[PDB]
Amino acid sequence: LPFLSRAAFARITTPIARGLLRVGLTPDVVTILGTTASVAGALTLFPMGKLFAGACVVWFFVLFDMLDGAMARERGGGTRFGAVLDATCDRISDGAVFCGLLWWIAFHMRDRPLVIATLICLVTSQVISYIKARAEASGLRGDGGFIERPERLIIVLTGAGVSDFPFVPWPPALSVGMWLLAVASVITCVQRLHTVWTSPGAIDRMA
Amino acid sequence: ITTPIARGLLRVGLTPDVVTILGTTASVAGALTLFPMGKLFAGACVVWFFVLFDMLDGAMARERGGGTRFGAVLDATCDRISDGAVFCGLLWWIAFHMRDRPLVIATLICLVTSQVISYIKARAEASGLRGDGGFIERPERLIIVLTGAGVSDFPFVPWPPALSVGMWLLAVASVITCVQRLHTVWTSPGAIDRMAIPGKGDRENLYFQ
Ligand SMILES: CCCCCCCC/C=C\CCCCCCCC(=O)OC[C@H](O)CO
Ligand SMILES: CCCCCCCC/C=C\CCCCCCCC(=O)OC[C@H](O)CO
Ligand SMILES: CCCCCCCC/C=C\CCCCCCCC(=O)OC[C@H](O)CO
Ligand SMILES: CCCCCCCCCCCCCCCCCCCC
Ligand SMILES: CCCCCCCCCCCCCCCCCCCC
Ligand SMILES: [Mn+2]
Ligand SMILES: [Mn+2]
Ligand SMILES: [Mn+2]
Ligand SMILES: [Mn+2]
Ligand SMILES: [Mn+2]
Ligand SMILES: [Mn+2]
Ligand SMILES: [Mn+2]
Repeated sequence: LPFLSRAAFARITTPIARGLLRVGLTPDVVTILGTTASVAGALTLFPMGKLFAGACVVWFFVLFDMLDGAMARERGGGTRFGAVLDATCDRISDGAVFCGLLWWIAFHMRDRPLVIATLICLVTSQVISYIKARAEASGLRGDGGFIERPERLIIVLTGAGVSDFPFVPWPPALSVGMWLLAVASVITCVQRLHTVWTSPGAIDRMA
Repeated sequence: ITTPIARGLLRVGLTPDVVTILGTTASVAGALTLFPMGKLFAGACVVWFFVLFDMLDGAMARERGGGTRFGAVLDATCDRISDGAVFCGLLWWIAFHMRDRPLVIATLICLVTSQVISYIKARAEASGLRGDGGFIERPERLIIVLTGAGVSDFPFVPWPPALSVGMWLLAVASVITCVQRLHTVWTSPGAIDRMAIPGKGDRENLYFQ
């Protein structure tokens, strides 16, 4: 496995989770703390141009995201509230990532098309997840997309981080990552709506 | 009022879902063309017009013997996109043509919370819980932001501060609403019943609530 991957991190979530339980933390409190730290990092570092440090901080709390489930597993189970909270917190965290980067791009760069791309990523990031939740609320399916949420985050965070990379930065990488993610995200939206359409019971007329 | 319009659109060969998509595309085009140019009154009228137009898909579905679950999901998703475009369009004017960086922050809070408020409800329902209620739903959201924007640019007698009053009011009310709806999730029947967490992945050790 890649050394910074979630699959790698899953090899040490059990001792971490046991430690956090021992200290009296719960899964849901950990979800909130990690989300708050992630938002703080994105909204502090990105608007300052510290894109490599921000990307590292955000990626850490993508890994940290995995602790609430590991903790709940050690405690005998999770809850539906915990699942809703995790998902909701992920929406907020993603929103802060794009808002932080947006602040840097809008006010400290000269790339207005890139602002547009960042806004597309921001809105599609929410909508991609909304389609799936809203579909399931109606008893339909709404997943889909060639590229999953963690990998979508990898695209933009890699672009940001390389653009600000220590010693040997490649500034174009931020724009490359954002436009690639914008295109991928728009497509993912259409693909997910197609999954809704092909779900059992999706097009029966009622009432 | 709606029935004759709906029947006419059905005779054209339009369906509820096509009307949803068209109304949303027009609303998005209005917000993203008129708000970035500072035509906030015109943009607000265009957006409100297509809000009223979004009610026609339901009137049409009635005339057709009923709507579909897919149509409901599509309509709700389109509503998110339309709300996104409203705040993006205004953001562009505020960010690049005003000197009010705090207002940019308020606008971004509105942008994100407009999505998250709806998301909490849908995601709660996807788990058999509830996430409804709260101060800000879409009608209150649009009234506040579009009234502030329209008044700020009103013909003859504008009141420029209205844009900022509306955005800050909506920002604060929308954060509160997110907290309210998550409490509603928590109090929902079954929300904290313990559930077995099966491992996901090829190794069945990826654990998620
Ligand atoms: C020197 C250490 C950094 C070297 C690496 C380039 C750094 C790019 C900049 C910031 C990292 C933010 C993104 C980190 C993404 C890692 C994603 C990954 O490892 O892939 C596994 C994933 O869980 C499934 O694909
Ligand atoms: C024209 C002034 C309108 C300002 C409306 C603020 C109050 C609105 C009501 C409740 C929100 C209270 C929270 C206020 C937090 C905002 C503080 C701020 O920074 O105000 C700067 C403003 O953008 C300058 O137009
Ligand atoms: C309860 C859920 C709500 C949580 C929603 C949070 C998501 C982030 C949204 C808006 C903040 C975006 C702020 C962008 C960063 C601004 C940094 C900055 O430099 O501020 C400039 C200063 O005001 C100079 O006047
Ligand atoms: C002068 C330039 C004006 C730019 C206006 C701001 C552009 C914001 C771009 C994001 C638009 C938000 C709506 C996204 C629509 C995505 C549709 C998803 C497909 C289902
Ligand atoms: C520097 C910016 C810091 C912003 C903090 C962002 C906070 C994100 C986490 C929000 C999580 C919502 C928690 C509310 C839970 C409500 C449950 C009540 C029922 C008991
Ligand atoms: Mn988690
Ligand atoms: Mn998560
Ligand atoms: Mn998830
Ligand atoms: Mn996910
Ligand atoms: Mn409608
Ligand atoms: Mn609608
Ligand atoms: Mn509602």
